[PDB]
Amino acid sequence: VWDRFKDCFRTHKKQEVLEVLYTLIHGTGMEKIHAFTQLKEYANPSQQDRFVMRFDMNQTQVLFEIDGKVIDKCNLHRLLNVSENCIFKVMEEDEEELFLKICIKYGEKISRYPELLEGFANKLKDAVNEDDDVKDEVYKLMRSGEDRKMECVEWNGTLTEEEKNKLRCLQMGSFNITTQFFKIGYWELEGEVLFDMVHPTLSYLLQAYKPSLDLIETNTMLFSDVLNKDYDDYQNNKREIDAILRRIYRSHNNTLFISEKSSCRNMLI
Repeated sequence: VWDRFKDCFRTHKKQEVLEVLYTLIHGTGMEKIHAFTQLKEYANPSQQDRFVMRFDMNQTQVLFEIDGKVIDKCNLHRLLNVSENCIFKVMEEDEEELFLKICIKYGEKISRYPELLEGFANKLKDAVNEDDDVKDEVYKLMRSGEDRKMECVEWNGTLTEEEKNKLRCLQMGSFNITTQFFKIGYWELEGEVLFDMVHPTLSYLLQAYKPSLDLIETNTMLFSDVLNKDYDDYQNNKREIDAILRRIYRSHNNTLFISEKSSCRNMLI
């Protein structure tokens, strides 16, 4: 045998070095996210490519990896401060990326301005929410060919009450035209306009994320039974809703950024 046993039983040097060099850089769910990207930035390519952050195939877990090897992991449930049995609608890879990008920003802000632990955990969300680089990425994805800084467009009343009810799922069962389109993305391929709703998970992350490890979960998780509901219903009747929407897009110079007498809450973020 000889050096099979030499070769095999050998401990894995490269592993525990990289694997807990990491713990050094420690001396938190979002904190890691940030750290890890921060770390990844100090490298320069041929090297940067060997750092990856990616959901497990099951979207239950965010994994960190140097070279091939998982270095550290994170449960989404816990990352969003929500319970074990909570269901998450799947994300397309672009949605996954934004998601990840937003967590970094939460990271920065946590580790950069610890003094937002002052009254309002909201003023952390509001920080993230207010940040133009997020705003950009959200628009880039969800309304790819819209200038978020455009002047609003003013309403042109086309709506019946059967209609208004079909659009209630867009805003938690309410109707209100200054605000009815704020979770709605749209793209223009080949002179068609296609619509879809901001992925609940992201909506949650932009709107109701609360850092607390005290116990707000089941409560902060009923909110994922407002967002997944809105989302699902929309989906469940997508063809009809989009017809209406399509009508409205075209009549207001190709937006849903609809203002009504100085009120305009129809932005994405």
